[PDB]
Amino acid sequence: NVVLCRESQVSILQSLFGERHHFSFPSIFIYGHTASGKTYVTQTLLKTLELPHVFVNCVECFTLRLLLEQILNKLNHLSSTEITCETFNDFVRLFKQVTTAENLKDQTVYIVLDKAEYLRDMEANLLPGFLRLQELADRNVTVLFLSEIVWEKFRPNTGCFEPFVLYFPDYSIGNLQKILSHDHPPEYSADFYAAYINILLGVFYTVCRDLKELRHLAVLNFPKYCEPVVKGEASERDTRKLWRNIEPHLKKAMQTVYLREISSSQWEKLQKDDTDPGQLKGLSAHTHVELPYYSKFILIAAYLASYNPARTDKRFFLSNHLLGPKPFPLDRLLAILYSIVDSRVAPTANIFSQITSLVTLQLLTLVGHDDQLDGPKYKCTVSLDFIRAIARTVNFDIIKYLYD
Amino acid sequence: DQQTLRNLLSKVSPSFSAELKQLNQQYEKLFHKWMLQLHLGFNIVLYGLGSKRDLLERFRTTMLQDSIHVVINGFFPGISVKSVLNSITEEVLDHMGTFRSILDQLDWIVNKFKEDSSLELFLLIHNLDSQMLRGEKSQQIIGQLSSLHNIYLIASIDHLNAPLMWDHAKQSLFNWLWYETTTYSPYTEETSYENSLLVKQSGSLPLSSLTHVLRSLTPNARGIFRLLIKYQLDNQDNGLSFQDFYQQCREAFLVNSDLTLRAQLTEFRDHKLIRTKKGVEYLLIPVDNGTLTDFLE
Amino acid sequence: TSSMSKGCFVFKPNSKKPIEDYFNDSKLRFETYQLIWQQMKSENERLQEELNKNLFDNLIEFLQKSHSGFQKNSLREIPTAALVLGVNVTDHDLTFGSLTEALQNNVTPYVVSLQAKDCPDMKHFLQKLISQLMDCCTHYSMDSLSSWYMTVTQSPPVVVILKDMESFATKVLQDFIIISSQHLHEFPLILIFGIATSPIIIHRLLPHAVSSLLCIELFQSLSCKEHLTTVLDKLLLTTQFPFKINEKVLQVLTNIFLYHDFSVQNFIKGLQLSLLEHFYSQPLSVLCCNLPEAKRRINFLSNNQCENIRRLPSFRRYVEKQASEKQVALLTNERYLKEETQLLLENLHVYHMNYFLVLRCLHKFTSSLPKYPLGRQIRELYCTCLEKNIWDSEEYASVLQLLRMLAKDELMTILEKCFKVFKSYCENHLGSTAKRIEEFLAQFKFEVLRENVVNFIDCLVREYLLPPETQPLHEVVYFSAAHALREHLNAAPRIALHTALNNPYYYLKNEALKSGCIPNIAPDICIAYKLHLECSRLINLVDWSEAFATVVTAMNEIIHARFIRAVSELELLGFIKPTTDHVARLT
Amino acid sequence: LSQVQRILRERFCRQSPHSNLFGVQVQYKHLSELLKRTALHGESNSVLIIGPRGSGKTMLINHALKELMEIEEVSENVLQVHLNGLLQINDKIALKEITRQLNLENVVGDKVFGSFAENLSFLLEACPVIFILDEFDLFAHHKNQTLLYNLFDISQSAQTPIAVIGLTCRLDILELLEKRVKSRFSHRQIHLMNSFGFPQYVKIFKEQLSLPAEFPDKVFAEKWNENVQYLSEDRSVQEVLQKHFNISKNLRSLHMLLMLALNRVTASHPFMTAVDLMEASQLCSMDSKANIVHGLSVLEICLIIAMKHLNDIYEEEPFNFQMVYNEFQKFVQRSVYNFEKPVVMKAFEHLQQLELIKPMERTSGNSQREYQLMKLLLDNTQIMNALQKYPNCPTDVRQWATS
Ligand SMILES: Nc1ncnc2c1ncn2[C@@H]1O[C@H](COP(=O)(O)OP(=O)(O)OP(=O)(O)O)[C@@H](O)[C@H]1O
Ligand SMILES: Nc1ncnc2c1ncn2[C@@H]1O[C@H](COP(=O)(O)OP(=O)(O)OP(=O)(O)O)[C@@H](O)[C@H]1O
Ligand SMILES: [Mg+2]
Ligand SMILES: [Mg+2]
Repeated sequence: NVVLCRESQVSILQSLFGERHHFSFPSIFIYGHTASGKTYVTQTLLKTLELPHVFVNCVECFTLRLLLEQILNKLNHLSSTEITCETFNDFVRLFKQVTTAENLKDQTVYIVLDKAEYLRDMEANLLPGFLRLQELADRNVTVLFLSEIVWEKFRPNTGCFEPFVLYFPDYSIGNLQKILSHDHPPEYSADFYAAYINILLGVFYTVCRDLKELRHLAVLNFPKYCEPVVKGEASERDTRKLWRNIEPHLKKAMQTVYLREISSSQWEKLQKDDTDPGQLKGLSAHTHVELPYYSKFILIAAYLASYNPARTDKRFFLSNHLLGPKPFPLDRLLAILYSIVDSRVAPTANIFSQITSLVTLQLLTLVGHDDQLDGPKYKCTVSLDFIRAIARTVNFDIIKYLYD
Repeated sequence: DQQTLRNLLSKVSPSFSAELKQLNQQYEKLFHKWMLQLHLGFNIVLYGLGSKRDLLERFRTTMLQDSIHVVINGFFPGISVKSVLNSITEEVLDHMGTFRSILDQLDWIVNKFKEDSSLELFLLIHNLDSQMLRGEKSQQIIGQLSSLHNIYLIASIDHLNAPLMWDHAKQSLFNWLWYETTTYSPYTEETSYENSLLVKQSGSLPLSSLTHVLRSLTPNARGIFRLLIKYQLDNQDNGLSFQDFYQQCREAFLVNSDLTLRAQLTEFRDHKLIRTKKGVEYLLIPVDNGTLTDFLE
Repeated sequence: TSSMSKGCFVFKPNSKKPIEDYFNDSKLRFETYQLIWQQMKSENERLQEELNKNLFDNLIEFLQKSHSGFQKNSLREIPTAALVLGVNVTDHDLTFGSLTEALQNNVTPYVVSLQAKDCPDMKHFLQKLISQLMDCCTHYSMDSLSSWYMTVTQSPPVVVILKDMESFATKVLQDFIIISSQHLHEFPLILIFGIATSPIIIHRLLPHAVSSLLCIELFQSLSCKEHLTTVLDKLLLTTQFPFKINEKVLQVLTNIFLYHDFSVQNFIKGLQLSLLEHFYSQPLSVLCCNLPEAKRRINFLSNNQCENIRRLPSFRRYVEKQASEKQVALLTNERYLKEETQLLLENLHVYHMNYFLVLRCLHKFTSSLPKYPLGRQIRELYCTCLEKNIWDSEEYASVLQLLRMLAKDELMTILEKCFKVFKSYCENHLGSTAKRIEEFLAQFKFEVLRENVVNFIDCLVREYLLPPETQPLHEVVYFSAAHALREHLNAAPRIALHTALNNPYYYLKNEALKSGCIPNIAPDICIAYKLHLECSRLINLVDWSEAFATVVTAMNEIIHARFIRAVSELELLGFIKPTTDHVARLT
Repeated sequence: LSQVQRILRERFCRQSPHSNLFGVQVQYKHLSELLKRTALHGESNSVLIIGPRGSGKTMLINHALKELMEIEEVSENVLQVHLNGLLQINDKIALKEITRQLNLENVVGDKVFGSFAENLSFLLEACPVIFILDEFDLFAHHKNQTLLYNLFDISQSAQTPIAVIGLTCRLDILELLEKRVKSRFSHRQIHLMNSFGFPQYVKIFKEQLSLPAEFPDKVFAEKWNENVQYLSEDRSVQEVLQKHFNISKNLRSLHMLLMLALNRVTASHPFMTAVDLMEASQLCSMDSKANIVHGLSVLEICLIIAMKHLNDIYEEEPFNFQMVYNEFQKFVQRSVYNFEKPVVMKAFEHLQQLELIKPMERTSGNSQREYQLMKLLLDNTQIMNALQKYPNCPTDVRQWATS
């Protein structure tokens, strides 16, 4: 476990913690971006210093009872069973009862709360209760908060005890190259894998600055990069020919495996056989849905209703796509449905079951939160080429009828 | 006019008096064929023009004599599926207790009646698509009850767009056989001349209508509605959005998460307590500010 | 006694104490119904098992490889299969039931499936999940799932099947993925999604920051039309099941299937209703079972059943043939009638079996021909030849003229398929064609060889593809009540209101309509609807009341009060809405 | 040595008792008079200590209660009941807490009571009692305000000497109370507005850093106090204190700044300097949203410039992904920055994740993830400043944003 490019943050945190018997800030609010070592540096630092601490994830604790019982039980394993508290007032009393053990009575007990922003959507008394816990309990306790959101949004309307907000600044390009090039594969040189990370960050940095995603793409594409050296095509020294090979393959990888249209395992299994590009369709380009006949006509009538202004109905059957769909009543859907289909249609119960069945899937959406049964309002939620493919299937020309 | 006068002034004599009697005498033939198809797994819906109440009440007195049956009147304004499930629980199974949620009460009433298949029950719903029993939740509850092997259901629908309630999964659950019975009996029982422009309401907006529908609500729901009243009374000097209201409930210690608030709001929408005047959405109460201030005693 | 301020009442028999009565030889007609229907249900579920095995093999291979990846490791990206079921929601459940068995044989004992309706929030989801895992072998948390898994294996993966993917809430799904990704070393979790429409629903329902935690591989289920073709090759186009369907009823069922909704289960509901209506009426349907035992039942009849035989139309046209001697013998003597019905029932059964064996060979001919002028499936070929003489039409002439141009290279394979289908069922009464196909097959100038086998297939299709109405006693095993069946399955309630207001004469037949209908029309509603019809989205209560009163009288208190009733009744049925009024929905 | 660290960490981290008041002497004389009247004589009083957050309320009530409880006559008799509005959010929890605080868990044998009034009357029956209702403005949000009604009603001379001391932050607490409890309320209030000019604030700064007279080593103490005297009378320190005075005026923010200055005195560096206070002021005064836009990659910066160009035409009508992408495609045509729609969509989601863009619908379901009406949460000047401090903005993107 190594901490690189984070000397200043570790210095500030270690100095704020102080000696063991001394007090510290009632709460600290660490914030930053998606992969800035918020969890890594805090867990590594607290573990190496050997301070007692309780690491709690808020996304797992979706109830007051679970969060409070989890904190209490992880503190009770550190003393020298299954205490249950259902209110925060019980938690303050039980926390004053647990920390009186001789291991924890002098030191500073830390409670780290990862993913603190979900704590915003729990009970109202919880977050100012944790910000003031050292005052409420009088027990030398510090409560860290690790989050991605700025402190401005966290403030309750009345106000609260202010935490010392600490910022973990992002890795720049040199910092990213120092992080990624540390755990080089031992078979090849360190300089070889450093040049590989240089050609990766040349083409992927403008899109992505996330450390995890860049590391995963540096793991996937590496065997393809050292393909010329194993087949005697080019030596280890000549970086230019290797970069000329790896640039088109990485530009292909940006479009497909980066967006996860091609899965990682399938991408490896294609790349070992030299068959990666254009062989798999991916999760997209499968926009083909096998529909019944009147479902096709109801769906293209709903699309043709929802992207036309109501004034033009007589001009066609008998402000653009940019704004989006516009809701329409049931009556206009039925009028366009009868006009658009050549066959005579009776209004059987199965047609109304079809209209609510497309709503049951995500091909339509009911907007009217009023009385739904007398004049429902509907809105079409499918893209243009899906409707153009369906209209190709039933041989109706949807382009001529659209106003735009 | 007056409602009492109209109920007294119905001394009319319909023109076709014998042919209507002949018409209603033809649907009494089919009852045995309805008793067979209920036993084989099908369920029956009745659609027509008149009032099917008299026909189903002839059915109950003719056929269902030795069997347990529950008669549900959809037309009564104070009804929900909570009342129906409480009725079956307390007065048939006789548990007479308390359940945390209606979904778990459904699971209890479903894991009994499956243990003992000898027990049998009929449902007779006089109007299935009244304003209280519409909705995805209520039809889902009724459909899950109806799809068992021991509970048989026969219903009647009146509205023009009634089959819009059920989709392909709900139609699988109910398993309907559609039988047309077009009587011509007037809806003397079904309709009540309330919210009618032509006739006086004996008080258009009395506070008793608000008080009675707030007696059924849970006390925390009464608090979530009471806060909306207090916010309504100070904009009389010239709509509340969901976000601001969710904040105001959150520091008032009444909701945990926004889903509880939203599900609570659907109950007010069904009871017609709230109407959302969408502009960006907003919440408003139809009861007028003077009468609303006359509610706080 | 049924009307009170109480919402609903409970009537029990207090201090008080079968199905065949409602059917009311009704007893033996009901036993035959139960026998035939349970055989059809068992054969449908056996077919359902055998149909989807091919994709179950690939799915079991994918789970074994993924859990082998976990056996390597103990980072991991939650192995997932995006199983693309169809839009046919009604028959998804059986597939999942089959899948729940198949995995449980091979991959793991621990398989659970979650419906979306049971889990509104993240508490109910985990409560249902832990209940179903504890079932198959008090405030439950995620740690409890891992503690249970560690205790019970003091090895196999835990797999969850999300049944309907569209109707989960977004937040529950993202929270479950985020929580489960952290604990993969303790809890080996495999997700299977029941996607109903398209894979893009994943991108609609999960953002890029959560779906990157999933490794998803697409799978399929077999399309609806081949499942319908398989259940029609087995349940109808066979002679093992005696009950059959008239062509028009088949058109009704395959127009509910092909237009409104793909669902095999609805088609099976239609066959059940056809069977029940055929056994409820037609008391001669006592003679519709396995041909051997039908002959046993023929002897133990009554005089009235022999009268029903004599009154039957096809048997009447049979006794019209040879009117001189056997006619009076059949009409007078019941024993000669009994034996003659045994002979005619035997001729009907052999007609059925010869008809289907010839039909399969005609389909093997038309399959090669790509134009497919008579239909690509077996069922639509059966439907097009079942009502109409196939040879008499121009249609067969067109397929014959296109057939002559075929060379031997495809045609030898065609006779290979024909010899195969003749070999597949033995005991046919078609030995001459069975050995003529053999001589035409495996030959060692081609044109004279081809012309004779084409005229041969013309001889077969003319000989044995006659329609079933031209047989004696076809009525005993054929059901033609297509209109009543259609009005039970698809009933349009808003077309049976438009013909009960505008045209009241249809139900009340007392000269109440001429075309202005009449003043003394059906009570109070039809005047209101007719005067309501004339507006353009604009009705005033006072003016509509005056237009009502100027025709009903041709005191005013009861007239205006009847108008109150009419307006409230059309408000109850939903024709008009409050807002003077100024709304007409039916425009 | 390190005793300076212990003492000043107990001064700043937690609010430990410190010797001198700062300009609230009249309020302390009033409140000490009320509490001594309640403690010695049979009088019942209600007060409301209204003030800003972090302006001395809890400190003043603890100091007054300590100074009162030094008397031997009062100490054997008086009982203190601390209630906090955050902890107790119901009538059941509050009444159970009062029972536990009075140590009456064996006088009551779990006998159910008809009303809260009778239960509270019996507990008070079975010796003056002092209540301290911290977070008073949360007690107003009860469904029926039984706790305040019963406490105020009993304080209307029920022959039990009770002082109900409310501590609230809201400056309109009186307009939240319902008519009943407002009418029972004895209208006596103590304000604690933190009113002092800048020289008094500098005197507070130079006194808090000073050590107490009691210290085991005095020669280090007098040198440190002389150093503090030097730091108080220095221009750049006074610039930092003048910059922090214009915002807060309360001693909690000054305590946080003093701690961040105090933290970086090592064994090698045993004396404070002005550079320490300047860098502590730099740590306190960082702008959050500028740091967030500092973090963002180039593609998301081009999206934010496109949203600003939409707001400078449509004038705060909301937008969706299609209009932003259309404007961005107007930029990229007339080659290096050419990307397809899913990459731009992956960039656009991460702005919503950081809360820089918020949807204006609060959707129950889903609305196609495009065509969804949204709002930027930055001003134009915030965007221009953030682009000014961006590390290496490409020249064409900057020229597009400026023009
Ligand atoms: N300074 C660093 N030195 C070495 N490795 C690092 C550093 N920062 C991050 N990493 C690596 O990045 C991975 C993810 O980092 P981490 O999860 O701590 O980021 P995070 O910001 O906490 O993420 P989240 O915000 O999602 O909690 C870690 O496994 C760690 O190995
Ligand atoms: N007028 C003052 N005189 C002396 N010290 C003060 C004054 N105002 C604030 N302080 C100091 O500032 C700190 C403020 O913390 P304190 O506990 O007083 O907050 P509070 O306002 O009482 O509580 P809350 O902010 O939660 O309502 C204390 O250390 C106190 O010593
Ligand atoms: Mg985090
Ligand atoms: Mg305080």
